Amino acid sequence: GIALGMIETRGLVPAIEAADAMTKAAEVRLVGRQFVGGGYVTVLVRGETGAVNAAVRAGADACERVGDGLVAAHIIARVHSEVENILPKAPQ
Amino acid sequence: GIALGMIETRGLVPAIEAADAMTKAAEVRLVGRQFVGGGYVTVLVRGETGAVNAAVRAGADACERVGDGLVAAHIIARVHSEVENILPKAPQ
Amino acid sequence: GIALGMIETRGLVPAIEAADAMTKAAEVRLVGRQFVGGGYVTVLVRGETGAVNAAVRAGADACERVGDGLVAAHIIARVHSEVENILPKAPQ
Amino acid sequence: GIALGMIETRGLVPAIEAADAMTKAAEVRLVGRQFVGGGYVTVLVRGETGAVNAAVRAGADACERVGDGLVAAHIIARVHSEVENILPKAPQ
Amino acid sequence: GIALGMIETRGLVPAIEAADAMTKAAEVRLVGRQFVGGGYVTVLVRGETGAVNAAVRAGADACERVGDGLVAAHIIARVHSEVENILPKAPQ
Amino acid sequence: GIALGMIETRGLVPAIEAADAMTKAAEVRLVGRQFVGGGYVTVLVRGETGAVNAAVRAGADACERVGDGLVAAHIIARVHSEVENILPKAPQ
Amino acid sequence: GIALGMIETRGLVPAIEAADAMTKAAEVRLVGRQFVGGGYVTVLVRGETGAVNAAVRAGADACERVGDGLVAAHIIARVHSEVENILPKAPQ
Amino acid sequence: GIALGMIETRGLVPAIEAADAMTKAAEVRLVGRQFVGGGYVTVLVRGETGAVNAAVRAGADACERVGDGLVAAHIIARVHSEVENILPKAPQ
Amino acid sequence: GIALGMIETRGLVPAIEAADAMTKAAEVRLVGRQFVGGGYVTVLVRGETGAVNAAVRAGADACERVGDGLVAAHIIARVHSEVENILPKAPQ
Amino acid sequence: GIALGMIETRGLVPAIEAADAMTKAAEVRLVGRQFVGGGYVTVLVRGETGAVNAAVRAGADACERVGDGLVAAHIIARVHSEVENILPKAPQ
Amino acid sequence: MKIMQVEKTLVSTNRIADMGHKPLLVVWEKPGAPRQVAVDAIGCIPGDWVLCVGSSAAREAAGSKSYPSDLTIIGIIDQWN
Amino acid sequence: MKIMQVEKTLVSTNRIADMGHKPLLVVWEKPGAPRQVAVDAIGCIPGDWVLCVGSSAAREAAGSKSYPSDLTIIGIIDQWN
Amino acid sequence: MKIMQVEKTLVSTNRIADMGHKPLLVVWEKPGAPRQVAVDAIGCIPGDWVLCVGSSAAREAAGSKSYPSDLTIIGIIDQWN
Repeated sequence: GIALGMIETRGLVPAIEAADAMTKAAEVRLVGRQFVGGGYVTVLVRGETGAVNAAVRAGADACERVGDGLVAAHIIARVHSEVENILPKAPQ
Repeated sequence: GIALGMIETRGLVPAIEAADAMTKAAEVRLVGRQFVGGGYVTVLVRGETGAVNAAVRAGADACERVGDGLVAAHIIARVHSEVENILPKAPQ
Repeated sequence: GIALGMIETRGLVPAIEAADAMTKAAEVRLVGRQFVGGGYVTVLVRGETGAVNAAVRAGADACERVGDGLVAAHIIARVHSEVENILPKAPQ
Repeated sequence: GIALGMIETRGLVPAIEAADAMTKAAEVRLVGRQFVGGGYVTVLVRGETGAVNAAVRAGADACERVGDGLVAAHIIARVHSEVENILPKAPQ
Repeated sequence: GIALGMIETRGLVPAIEAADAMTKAAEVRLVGRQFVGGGYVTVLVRGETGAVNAAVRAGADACERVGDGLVAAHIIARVHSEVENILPKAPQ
Repeated sequence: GIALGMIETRGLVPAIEAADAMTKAAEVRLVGRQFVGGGYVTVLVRGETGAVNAAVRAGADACERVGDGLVAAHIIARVHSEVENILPKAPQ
Repeated sequence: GIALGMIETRGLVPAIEAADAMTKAAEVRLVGRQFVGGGYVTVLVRGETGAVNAAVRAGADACERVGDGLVAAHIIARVHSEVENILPKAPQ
Repeated sequence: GIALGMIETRGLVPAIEAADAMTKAAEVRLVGRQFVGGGYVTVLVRGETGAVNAAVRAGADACERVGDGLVAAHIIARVHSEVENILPKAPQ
Repeated sequence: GIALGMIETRGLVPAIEAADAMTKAAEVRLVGRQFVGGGYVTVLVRGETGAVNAAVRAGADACERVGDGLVAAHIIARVHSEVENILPKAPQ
Repeated sequence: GIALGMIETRGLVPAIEAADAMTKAAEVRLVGRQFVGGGYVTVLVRGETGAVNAAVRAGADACERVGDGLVAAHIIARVHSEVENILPKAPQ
Repeated sequence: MKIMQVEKTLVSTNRIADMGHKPLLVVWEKPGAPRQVAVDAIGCIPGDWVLCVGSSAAREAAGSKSYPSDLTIIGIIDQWN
Repeated sequence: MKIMQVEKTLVSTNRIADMGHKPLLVVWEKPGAPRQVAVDAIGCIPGDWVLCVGSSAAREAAGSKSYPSDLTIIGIIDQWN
Repeated sequence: MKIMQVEKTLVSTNRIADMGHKPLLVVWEKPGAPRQVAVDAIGCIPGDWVLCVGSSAAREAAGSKSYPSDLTIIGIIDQWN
């Protein structure tokens, strides 16, 4: 799929928990964890629109209560071709 | 186009959403996403003055409501040649 | 063991003390210490579910009182295979 | 010796002063200064338990009054073998 | 000279002004400008004890009024040999 | 896709903006724009359930703030065959 | 150009005045006047992004004070290919 | 297993009830009942970390309401080799 | 019978009276009188579940009013085999 | 080492936890666990002065919160030869 | 209410905090029957013939009306085979 | 309470808003057994042996006493086969 | 929660007033399985693979905690066969 879901957290433990929740909620691929700086970590998943929607909702619900908590949780079903140049393909 | 549009957010999710809104709004090209530090992320678009104006307006209006929020939204119709040495030409 | 224990602190001294408490409490292996940014440090341990539970409890109780404090303390009994690509296998 | 003493400071000037105080207080080896991120600097010393204890106490007393000040000052007389994988051997 | 003068500021402009005041005040050599993280910048000067004293006084008095301000201003007449391994010898 | 997304507005400008937001948000096809009478305009999109969900959410959020406003925003995952006789297949 | 600007008015006299203002403000082509129903009239112009922006702003300013007044004035710099199927090409 | 769980009670009847609860809650071996003196009785069980944890929690819950009640209920997942010299191997 | 009845008292006179009431009430055998320390004395009876129930009820009701009082009165219908190693088989 | 560390608790569970904390903290050997009477249990450790200091500090801090509590925590750097006749040499 | 036999204990470390510290037992009507997990509100050893309750009664039989239990052991049968 | 194995995830986009954002998992007692859908209150991967609760306990195990759940996963069994 | 397929609608004119105006659908796990009647809280056509809930959750899933429902359709599965 080409839908994009991202979750912003303050700290890495909530980010890992959120990514775990999205990956266990639906058939999405974790394509990157990004250390934004200042304590922000962003986990990005790709998949079908319904799968990404469910994964992002489950991740937000799970990681709302851990660590400094959720900062943002967004779903982009249709990603512009320009935005794909700033989106990671695989994590590291 | 040689106009420059800039949006700064705290967190990568609002920056990605702002870049998506920019690229979907007008005929601008996303030339860079910069991690400034402390959570600050800056996305840059290039195009004509009217296109950059529309893209920046739409991106600000979209990213005002996602993540930790919008920090800056500026348009430069003509960029000085000296400042072009600190502006990225392609994202990564 | 495939369970994951996570503790996040602001500062490296509380993270080192939490890792020491984890390793001295139960039979868990320290697989990573991550500098998140903004002062956030995350230590990860792996082991059995009971061992990781005991280690995380002891580490949180120990690091609650040293440094700037404890931020997060989470246990994941079974980690998704996608999330294993963003988890370090050995510290440095 | 194998005892470990660490001092967390906000900024580098208090960290340098604290490391100077510990190194002039007892026979300890400064094994690493770490920039945690967000302004946190950690100075780590190794030596015998009494020497490390005296060095850490003197460093805390000296650097309590300089800069943003002390954040944490901890002594680990018995360091677990797992924690030694995240502890620097020499500074840089 | 083996004395060490240190000034820490939030921001690079106050650090540059403090280094300029140090070098213009007394016969001290600027041996390092360090980015600590979180906006903290530390400038180090070396020289005789009296020269370092005068330079640090002038630098603090000058940089108290520029940028986000002065954080720390410390003088070490004799630096321990262990601490000399974490002190830069030349700026970059 | 056989899911149906519907948005109703008072005025054609909010309906056009809502249709634009729908089509830019997800992979849905605009199958009809209907003038109901009294100023009411209804735009219909077809696609998968997740795509229609995302498109309707984005269209409502966009058209809430333009023109006389948003009247209705409904999603039907499976449309009855009888109701397919009153649904347009292509816009005009 | 492919930018789209629309102005919604209650009544036809403000619509004619607004269309006149946009056509005299910049180089845009009036591509359709639509009677929405209930007294709503929509005038649509096409052109370059800057020309359409200026034309729409001038039309809104001119027709704000005539008749029942402006209802909506929107500019879409980048029009989706699906929305082009509900946009008139020539007026009548 | 080598995990250790102990329950302190004032009196022997709550101690017998607690030991019964731990032995019926998980696969643990009752390795000793100790009359501390003054009415204190300590029951010690050994097993795996999860089994010992569950047994100790169940024993505490059961014996909280009988006799003079619980005094302490502790779990040591990783027991030091020195402490094993003061721990009984079999009861009597 | 394999059921266990337990009564704990402060002092030996209430324990003797409770044991007498137990043995006179139902067909239970007195298997042990234990001096716990601090004045605590525990008497244990074995028999069928109904017999042990009746004996414990009668013993508690009798010993509530003699000596320093009754501390505990518990019935275990089925005793775990591990707990049978800390239960006496015959009194002394 | 000839230094002596002592911790006294009411109950055996806090004493066991204190001994565990002592042995895990520093390089001290557990030489005795003594039942004093009335519920008092005393654990003794031997080692160097710094090691005994660290062990006693950690043991007190750990056992302050388990069981009926901590009673005494004392360090003797040099023990008189007469007092060595009342100190156990190995636990049982 | 049914009559099951306790087979063995069950330990779930990562279980929801609403279960408290109550033990879990694997029970079946007879050896070879489908296995089930019940909250041990009495305290019994493997091989015991016990009395079980389900539905909403098993919740309050386990300690609280909000307890997450749909099967609880509420007694040991004095004579069964 | 029973012991089921997680097979795969289930996504229902047009589901009632009372279900919240909780994930749904397809579970069975064993491969080949009738399939069932449970609310994942723990977070587990396919192939896990999990502990399930039903009746009214599954409602409050899923987050609220009014939650529309009749089967919820309340723990992962440490050792099962 | 189970996965059933909608077969057809069911109309009961003389039904108790507590059922309100909610539609009734005949559902089965698969063709040939025993038939059941569920309250349609979503709106689905015959042949749809739907998600059903029972027990007391089906009451509040149908609109109210006092609703006389023991089986309610709470979602349509996006992909099932």
